[PDB]
Amino acid sequence: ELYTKYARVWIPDPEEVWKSAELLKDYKPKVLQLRLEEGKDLEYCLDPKELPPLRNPDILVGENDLTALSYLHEPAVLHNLKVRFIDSKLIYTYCGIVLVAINPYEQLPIYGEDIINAYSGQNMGDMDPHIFAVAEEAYKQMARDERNQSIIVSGESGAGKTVSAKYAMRYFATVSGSANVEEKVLASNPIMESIGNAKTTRNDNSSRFGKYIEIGFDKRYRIIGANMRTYLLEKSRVVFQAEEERNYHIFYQLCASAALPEFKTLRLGNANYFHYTKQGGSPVIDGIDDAKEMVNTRQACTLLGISDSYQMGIFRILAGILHLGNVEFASRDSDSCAIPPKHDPLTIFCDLMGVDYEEMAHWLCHRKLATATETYIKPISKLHAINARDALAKHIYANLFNWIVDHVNKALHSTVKQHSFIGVLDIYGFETFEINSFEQFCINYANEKLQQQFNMHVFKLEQEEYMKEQIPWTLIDFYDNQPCINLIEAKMGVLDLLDEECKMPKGSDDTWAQKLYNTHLNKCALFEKPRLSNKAFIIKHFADKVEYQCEGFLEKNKDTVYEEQIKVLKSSKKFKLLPELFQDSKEHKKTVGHQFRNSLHLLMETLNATTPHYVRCIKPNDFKFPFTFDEKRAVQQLRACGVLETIRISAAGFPSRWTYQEFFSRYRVLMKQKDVLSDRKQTCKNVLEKLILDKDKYQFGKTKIFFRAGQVAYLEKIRADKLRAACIRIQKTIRGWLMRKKYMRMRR
Amino acid sequence: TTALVCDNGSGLVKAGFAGDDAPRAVFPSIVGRPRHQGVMVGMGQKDSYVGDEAQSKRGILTLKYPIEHGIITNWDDMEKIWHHTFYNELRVAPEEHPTLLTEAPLNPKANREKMTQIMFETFNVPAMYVAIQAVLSLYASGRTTGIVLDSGDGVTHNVPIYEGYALPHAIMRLDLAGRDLTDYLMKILTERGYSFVTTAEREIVRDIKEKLCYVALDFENEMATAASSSSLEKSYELPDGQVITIGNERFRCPETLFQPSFIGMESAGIHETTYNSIMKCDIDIRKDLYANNVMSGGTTMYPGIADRMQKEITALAPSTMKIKIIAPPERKYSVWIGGSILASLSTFQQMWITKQEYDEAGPSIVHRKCF
Amino acid sequence: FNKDQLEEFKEAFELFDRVGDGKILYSQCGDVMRALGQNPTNAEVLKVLGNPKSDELKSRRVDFETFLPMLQAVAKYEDYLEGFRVFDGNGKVMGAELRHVLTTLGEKMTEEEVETVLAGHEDSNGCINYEAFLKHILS
Ligand SMILES: C/C1=C\[C@H](C)C[C@H](C)OC(=O)C[C@H](c2ccc(O)cc2)NC(=O)[C@@H](Cc2c(Br)[nH]c3ccccc23)N(C)C(=O)[C@H](C)NC(=O)[C@@H](C)C1
Ligand SMILES: Nc1ncnc2c1ncn2[C@@H]1O[C@H](COP(=O)(O)OP(=O)(O)O)[C@@H](O)[C@H]1O
Ligand SMILES: [Mg+2]
Repeated sequence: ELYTKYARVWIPDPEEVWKSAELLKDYKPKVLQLRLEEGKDLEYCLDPKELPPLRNPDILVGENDLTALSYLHEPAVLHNLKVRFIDSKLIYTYCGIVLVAINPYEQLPIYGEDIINAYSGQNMGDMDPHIFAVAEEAYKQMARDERNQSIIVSGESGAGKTVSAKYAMRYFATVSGSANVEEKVLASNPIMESIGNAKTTRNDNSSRFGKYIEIGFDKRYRIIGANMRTYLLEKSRVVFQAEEERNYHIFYQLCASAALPEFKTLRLGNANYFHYTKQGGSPVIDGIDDAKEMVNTRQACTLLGISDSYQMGIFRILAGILHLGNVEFASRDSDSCAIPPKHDPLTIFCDLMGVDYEEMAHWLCHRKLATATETYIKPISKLHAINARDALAKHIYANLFNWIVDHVNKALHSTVKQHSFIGVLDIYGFETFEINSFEQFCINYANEKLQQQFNMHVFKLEQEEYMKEQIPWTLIDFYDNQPCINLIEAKMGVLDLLDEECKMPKGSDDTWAQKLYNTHLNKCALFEKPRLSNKAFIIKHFADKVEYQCEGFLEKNKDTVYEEQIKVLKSSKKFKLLPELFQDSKEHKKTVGHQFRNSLHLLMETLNATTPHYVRCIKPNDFKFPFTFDEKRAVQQLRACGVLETIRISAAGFPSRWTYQEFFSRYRVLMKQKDVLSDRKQTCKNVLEKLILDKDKYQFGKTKIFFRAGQVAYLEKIRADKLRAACIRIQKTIRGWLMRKKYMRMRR
Repeated sequence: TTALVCDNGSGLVKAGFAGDDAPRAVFPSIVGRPRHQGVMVGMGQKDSYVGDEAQSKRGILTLKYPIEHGIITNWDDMEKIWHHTFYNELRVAPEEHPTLLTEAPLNPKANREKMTQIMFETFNVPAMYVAIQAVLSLYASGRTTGIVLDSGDGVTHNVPIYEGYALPHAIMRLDLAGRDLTDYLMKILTERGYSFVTTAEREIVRDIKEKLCYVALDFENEMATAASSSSLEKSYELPDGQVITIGNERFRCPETLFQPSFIGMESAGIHETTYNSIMKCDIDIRKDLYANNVMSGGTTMYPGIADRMQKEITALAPSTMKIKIIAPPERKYSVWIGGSILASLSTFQQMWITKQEYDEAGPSIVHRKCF
Repeated sequence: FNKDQLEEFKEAFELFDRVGDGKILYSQCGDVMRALGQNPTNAEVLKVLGNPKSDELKSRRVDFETFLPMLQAVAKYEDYLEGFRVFDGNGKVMGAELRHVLTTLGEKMTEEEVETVLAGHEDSNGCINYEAFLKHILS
């Protein structure tokens, strides 16, 4: 077998996720005699059955493409990235069609202008990987064919998705021949950060939405302009946070400026005074001045041509949402409530918005039914009043966000008709915490859909390459996460039962969980129950299993916005913006899970129109050190980006391809002169058919040999054996001949 | 596809799409035929009228009600009323949409058999179900425990429910009604000299009963009050513009619900059948039934019926045990609202009767699946 | 080995005796075997020596009589040609590649040994006729 003395293996180690070892005696069927670098010697158990991951030869290590490696497993990937990053400082790397970008915190020269002119024209493999190589592969495919192109970027927001997008746009501008997309797009970033980013337990300044920039090209492929869209915004954060989280930065940037005179009308308090900001208990981010960020947000708005009249509108509405949060109900009787007399938060909310106090106080505590002929004003429980108030806050914020994006687009658009576009998606990756909740559940469902699109695109490209090389395409094996997506989204899926439990009377998180267990517990292999609890469930995702706690779900999922409360706000006359938000039914009834599932189907329609290109970003250390690579953090990030699962899917197929001359050169050391022949293709067919016994392992394409995983490492080892033995024989002959001459000299 | 939700009764038909907040089509459920020789030529004489048309024309017509006491008692007129409901008044073809149908409990089985047979054969509805009115009132009022009292035109029935289980032995049914209150109102109104004989006059009496009756909080005290004083006495305008004045009688009319002995039945009133239904339930649940009494259907709309019920049950029930009456203002429609909620649920989509199951089993399937 | 062979070998052995006690070191056993016409690998030499430890390999001394069975045991071209054709197919070998493999793979030799055997054998391109070099080192 492949395990021999003088072979190298990876052993699992808790301090650094894998450690290298050498095998001291050849294996024969329950212990291995293992050398190390950490001391010479160690004794290592085999386990009931297992062999360690076997280590690739050092010709393949440090290749520009992880799927050049003959063994594909977590140790090889982690090592190969570490040696490229630490030794050569090559941050970019490839895996299949994906570009992995490892973020140095240090700045680099490599983005500099000349290289733009160097990459342009070059086919994707002909140059070492760099973000420009993907930017060209899009620009070239757009010019070559009708289709728009998309670039898709994933990872924890620290990982540097924005820097990758920024450089992609510089590539487009500089090759295309430009005006003022780049300066404007980078000018928008502080606004979209302030209103769309959030602070999460694992990460400060997380971005809770997917943001899409459509760069527009003329029929001459000159950059016209750009268009922005936003998807998947999580509304629930506005009303509710877990411990040690904040809702969107803008509320804290607004409260931090409460002293300033233009804000004084808002009567803003200390950031933990209000009900929406205080719940996380975490007002100050370490190492940020919020008041300074407010000034940067305003100046970015001014630079995008939102006049100061509207900026004071925006902050007026946000202070409105904060004051609305403090409104507090007393129950009269178990199915009725009212607001107490002259309640100070409601009075300030009515002053800030203009709506007359009696009408808000009336509508917050009642709802209106109407048949066409008759109308009933009906009281509602204190709980329903709270759910309606929070639904009104979420509805205001979601429309304010959509409005600010419509104005940014008004600055970014330009009049010339867009001939085709290239669209660069910054999204979040797969996400798991000690505690997982409706937010994580929606993020993971979005990532399952994106991962499905990626798997189908890779499978299409590989089918086309197999048909190109005259191989049977029926060999290639397709791996389909549709069974999980059907678990989450199909009828009597998790989301559909959550929506049912919202409306069913006396609904609760316990009765929801019980409906899950009845519906799925042993019917679907992907759904599992944690043994020691009844308030949680486990979904086997693409990447990993994830426990989700039930305790949040129904409280967060509910929206219903009572139509009269909007009609009251819409009637207000004091200022332009508040009527302007709500301008254009069934949608008011929809739950947050259903609005999310619709937004994700729009995103998938937008991407399906387009040919993708992928970037992954990984954050190499937890503490922003300039080049330290922490193999624990990088392993976690590589799992969360699905790179390891991509490599698993690839390793099943034929990952490794050789051109007949390049093969023939390397293995001419093995080949015998009788086998050498006037047709190298036939020569290699003969030699290979002898060297590796089972023809199932390899295929002959028209111009390329394909090999299953490991076979190239096997050939490299037999090559090293033959060359070693030949070297030993010549060395012993030369050593003998010289010492024998010294013997003859003593004889003479 | 949104299921239809249709709620038949004596009196109004209520229909609309599932997931709507309130019913889209509401109209009194009448089939009318002309009873005079048509003299004019080119009049456009029409074989029969349905719903609002029969109300407008009514002076020319005999009005018949095809449902008495929750039983469909001539199937041709009922099939006309469904035809009018789907085609004229909702304007949606039934071959597209599941349908949900509503019935009073403890009805004859043939009423469910025929109602399903007509839905599958004559409208080709792809799937149908039949719910109990009282169960649906609990979905509408937002509960899984309570004793529902639901009284419309036709049937009055109590159904106790406890955490989502019915208690079939405790179901009670009574035939006091908006309708028998109307016939009593005519028979007492005669005592002041006003005689409403024909069916189109009965519709006037029904409108007097809606506008002017109210349930006396204490009966003999208001009888003495009306004897002593005009102050209780109030007046109304018939369609031709004559005025009529009605006195103590206007509270006397809705009281027969509390004392059926007035119309001539012996079975006790809705308070005592509510109490007797609770008493037939086992002793551990009873606190929660007293905590929730849910009223439903139009005959519980009278001003003061909620307070008269709370007082009169409290007098019957043990003194410590808190009695509460839950009378939501919408309660005339709550059987439809409950049907809307139920038809919208995802779990229910399993539970429709489907056309294949009907073709396999024949129309008896309804008894097995529905209740 | 016969008496004549034993006499020639003993004389040679005594020429390699650098201490005068009529003995060699274990570490010299391989040297004597190669000086006597054997071409053992380092592994074979250590094996016939009994895989001695460093201390006795460097300081324990053995006379001819104990050495002899080991010499016997060790004692008991086309592969050489193909082995050289490994490093070629015009019958030449780069001097750099042969130097690298002889100094970095197998039982590594010193650069000076390789220079000594290679002196005068490379042409202006730095190419070695390996059939001639092989005959030379086998002579
Ligand atoms: C002579 C008798 C019965 C009948 C005349 C005998 C005939 C033979 O029975 C039928 O089959 C006819 C019919 C009927 C109608 C439709 C149908 O698909 C099947 C049967 N059912 C009726 O007329 C019911 C309707 C009804 C009232 Br209100 N509440 C009820 C509560 C529950 C159930 C049903 C009802 N009805 C008025 C009676 O029973 C009356 C009160 N019964 C009597 O006075 C006694 C002395 C027996
Ligand atoms: N405000 C009201 N007060 C008293 N009775 C009413 C009122 N509105 C309707 N009704 C009566 O209630 C009956 C209709 O009840 P309803 O439950 O709506 O019928 P259905 O049984 O078809 O649902 C009719 O007798 C009608 O006259
Ligand atoms: Mg009814």
